[PDB]
Amino acid sequence: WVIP
Amino acid sequence: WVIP
Amino acid sequence: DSCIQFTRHASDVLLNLNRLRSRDILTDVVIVVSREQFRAHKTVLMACSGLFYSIFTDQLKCNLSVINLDPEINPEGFCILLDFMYTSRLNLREGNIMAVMATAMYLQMEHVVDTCRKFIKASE
Amino acid sequence: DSCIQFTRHASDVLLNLNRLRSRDILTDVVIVVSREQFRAHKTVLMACSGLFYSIFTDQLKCNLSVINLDPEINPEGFCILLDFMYTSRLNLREGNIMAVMATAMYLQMEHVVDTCRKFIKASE
Ligand SMILES: O=C1Cc2cc(Nc3nc(Cl)ncc3F)ccc2N1
Ligand SMILES: O=C1Cc2cc(Nc3nc(Cl)ncc3F)ccc2N1
Ligand SMILES: [Cl-]
Ligand SMILES: [Cl-]
Repeated sequence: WVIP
Repeated sequence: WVIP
Repeated sequence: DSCIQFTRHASDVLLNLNRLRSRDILTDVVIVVSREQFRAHKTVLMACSGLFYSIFTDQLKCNLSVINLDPEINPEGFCILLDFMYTSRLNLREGNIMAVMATAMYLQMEHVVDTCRKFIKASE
Repeated sequence: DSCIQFTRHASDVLLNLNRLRSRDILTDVVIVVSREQFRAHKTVLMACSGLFYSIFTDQLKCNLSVINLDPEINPEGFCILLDFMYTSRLNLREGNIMAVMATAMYLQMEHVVDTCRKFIKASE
């Protein structure tokens, strides 16, 4: 999971 | 396009 | 094999599937979550959820155009997860995390259940 | 928005759609390319090809379960492109590049047409  |  | 691969292909396919959903093109099922209705593509639901994979591989249920979810399921939680299926983006907030996690457990979306568990653990 | 994003989601969705295709699950159209038949999902074909997007958004054609392509289309070229739609990998070889490029022009798959043009230019 990432900060888009 | 890339070499997978 | 000796194939070449287009890096952005899968993301571009998903973006186009979400555009079809927006425009109600070739949607083939309505998911009912108490008083709310959500239109979607059976194939996208099956590709994202162990529950929908089991439902639409069943010889009788594969033919239904309406699926009613358990009344305990929160429509907002379902909406957030449906948006995630079609976009890869999850709108996880302090006010919705418990409903989202419960819905992802029911729908059998293991990666979502994993991030919810981690965000809850961080707050404790 | 304040969303989080699962990097591998789009690739995992596409992998599952290819698994459904393999297992002939919820395929809803047959594409005929002379003597050969290819089963697929209309939504994946529309998401990848400008030609299929135009066909399945047409009020009459959206209801067809069989689509016959132009007799000049090569079945091997079509097969390679169908595999690309479902996997992001293109099996481009000296022996098939002209048929693949001609098929991608017909199907309106601009990124494939682009890589074929570049590989042809490099050989000249
Ligand atoms: O957490 C999850 C997400 C998820 C999706 C699927 N989907 C499919 N699985 C296979 Cl093997 N082939 C085709 C599919 F559409 C099954 C189980 C699970 N569990
Ligand atoms: O080279 C290409 C690939 C391609 C795919 C599509 N697909 C869709 N386009 C839109 Cl805007 N919404 C939904 C779709 F399924 C249209 C044109 C083109 N041209
Ligand atoms: Cl997931
Ligand atoms: Cl393309």
